[PDB]
Amino acid sequence: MKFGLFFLNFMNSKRSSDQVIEEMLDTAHYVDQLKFDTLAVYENHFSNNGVVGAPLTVAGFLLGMTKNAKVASLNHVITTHHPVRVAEEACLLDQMSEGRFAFGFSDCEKSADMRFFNRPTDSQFQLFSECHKIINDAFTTGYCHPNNDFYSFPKISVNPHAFTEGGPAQFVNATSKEVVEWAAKLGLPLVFRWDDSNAQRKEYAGLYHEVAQAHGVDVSQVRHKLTLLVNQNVDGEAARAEARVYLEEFVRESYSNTDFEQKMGELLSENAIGTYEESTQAARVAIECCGAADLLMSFESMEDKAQQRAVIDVVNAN
Amino acid sequence: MKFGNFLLTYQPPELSQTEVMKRLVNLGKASEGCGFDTVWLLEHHFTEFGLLGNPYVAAAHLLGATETLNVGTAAIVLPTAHPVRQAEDVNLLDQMSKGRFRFGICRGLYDKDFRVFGTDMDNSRALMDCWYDLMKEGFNEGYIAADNEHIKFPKIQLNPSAYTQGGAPVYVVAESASTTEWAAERGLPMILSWIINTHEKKAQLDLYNEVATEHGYDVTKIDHCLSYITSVDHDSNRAKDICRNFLGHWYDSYVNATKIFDDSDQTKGYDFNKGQWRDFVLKRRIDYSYEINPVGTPEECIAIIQQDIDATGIDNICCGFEANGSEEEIIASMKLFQSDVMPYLKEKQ
Ligand SMILES: Cc1cc2nc3c(=O)[nH]c(=O)nc-3n(C[C@H](O)[C@H](O)[C@H](O)COP(=O)(O)O)c2cc1C
Repeated sequence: MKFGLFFLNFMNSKRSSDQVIEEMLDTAHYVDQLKFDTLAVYENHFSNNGVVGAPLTVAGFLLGMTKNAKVASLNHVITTHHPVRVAEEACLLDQMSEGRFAFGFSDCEKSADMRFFNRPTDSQFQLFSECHKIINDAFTTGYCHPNNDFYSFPKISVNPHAFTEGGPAQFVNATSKEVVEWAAKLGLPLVFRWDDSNAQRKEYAGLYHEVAQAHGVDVSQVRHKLTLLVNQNVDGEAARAEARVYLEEFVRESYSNTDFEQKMGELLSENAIGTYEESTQAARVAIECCGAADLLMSFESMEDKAQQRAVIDVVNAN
Repeated sequence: MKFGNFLLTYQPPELSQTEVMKRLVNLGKASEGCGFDTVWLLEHHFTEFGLLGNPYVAAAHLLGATETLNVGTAAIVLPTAHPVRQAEDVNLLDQMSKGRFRFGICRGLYDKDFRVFGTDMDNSRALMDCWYDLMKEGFNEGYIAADNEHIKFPKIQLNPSAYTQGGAPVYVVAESASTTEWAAERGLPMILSWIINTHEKKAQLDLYNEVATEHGYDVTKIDHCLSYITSVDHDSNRAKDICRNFLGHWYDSYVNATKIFDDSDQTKGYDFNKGQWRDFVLKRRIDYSYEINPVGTPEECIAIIQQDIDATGIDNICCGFEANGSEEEIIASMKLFQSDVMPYLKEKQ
């Protein structure tokens, strides 16, 4: 198992967007001489629950300031975006860092964002596939040339060409059965998300394996990722209370159509939250359910910086 | 006196794309040591004229690797990207670098960009104008909403907030009277062309200052930049040869970029940018331009630039050194500019 960090960059009334960005940079600097292998950046727009809408731009900065960690987009939303911009940027990152960027991508999770950027929801999945097809053509050949209902323009060199043969390594956000199946057929690694239930992540893991088998795709060397939240305190009840408050707006924004208390309770028991004992046990369960080879952790719900570093150190040590 | 270093990311045919990208990285990192306060990055797509199509992301990288160095765009092609996505990028750069991002903007020179990204070059001026207002509204208020002829979207919270009050400082690449006036009405500094002469520079400024004064701006506190192709050499004629040969290649490369889709299928895909199109279409070689640029001995470089400073009152000098050959020869040209030209330029009396 490889282990890394991700940044949600949630803000609130006392913790400005200025403050959380500064936190992330300091955190990137702190863990760069440690054994964490990846720094991953969450994309969000138009709400407190993530102040980074351009994870590839943040990736550039992090790559400029660090020397050891790989740097990833966690869920760069391609469905709402021009795929030429994406491919250009991801290849630029590939090139400027000489291969330290990993391209995590996602379909759109808020229909509000689809409407905002004028992408039709009735055809969201085919749009997603066509976007990825253009990005992948550019990664693998240096060129693209779509002629479909979504994009049609003449053949172009997408500059700069990737530094890494085949482009930066890719992984896709496990956001629907449809996406999971698409990825399995392509032999693409998934990232499973911290905010999905263990059952959901297990269902996706199983679907993946089976679609892969059915189609003759060798997935034996595919390393899936899982993200989890980590908040560890010898006072385990304090860890849960702190994560509660941190997570509240999010649960109200992203799980509005589901029961608040039941979903909160689930996020708190299934994420790596609680005493060290409770925390690492939840991690073991979460990995066993989805079969992820790599674990990405966010420590950001621990507001006390010195406590946060102490848990990062303990985690680093084992 | 402030000094900038222009990076074109131009690909000469004997270099690979990988080698050109290593030079961007290296030349950005070398700049501070050579007495440059700012690195400016050009945007270009699809062709060897310049390989950097996303200066926000390349600026992130150089800003990430640095502490006190400023990095700017010269220039973002404003119309060809969504104004809210660009506002996010600017604020993020602004926040992460703690105020070291300089936001240079232009309408865009090449139709191929408008073609691929799916918007209308005949509308470039109105789009640049509208996108600017929306961005500046987001920088100022923390929110952006649109309900106009060009674009419409509901009000959104713009994340993160601007580090710099009113957003990162904006610069306008301007070389028509109409873009000069547009910049002046806003009090915004211009980056002046290196293909026009002192007399043309002074006339563009006099025009600017007229409009800027009517708005109440202090025309003496505006950070206008003189931009330059630069080749300093104790051997005057060798400097001129190097630059004359380069300007020929780059001009041919400019021409090639204008003709890239020359015989192609004009069919567009889905219109994600519906309000951006207009129904109607709208209604020069640079071979000798080294004569009006700091190309020659230090002394000759000093006189050309002092003549521009004296006619315009500009104290921000941005120089391009990439005509000069290998990475090593570019750095050496920067170093001779630093030692033998920088200390002798003076602000207008
Ligand atoms: C310093 C400098 C940088 C420029 N950068 C770009 C650029 O990145 N992309 C582009 O399409 N054109 C670029 N150009 C050209 C401008 O887009 C534009 O054609 C012209 O110089 C001034 O714009 P105007 O017609 O609004 O006056 C640049 C010109 C100069 C002098």
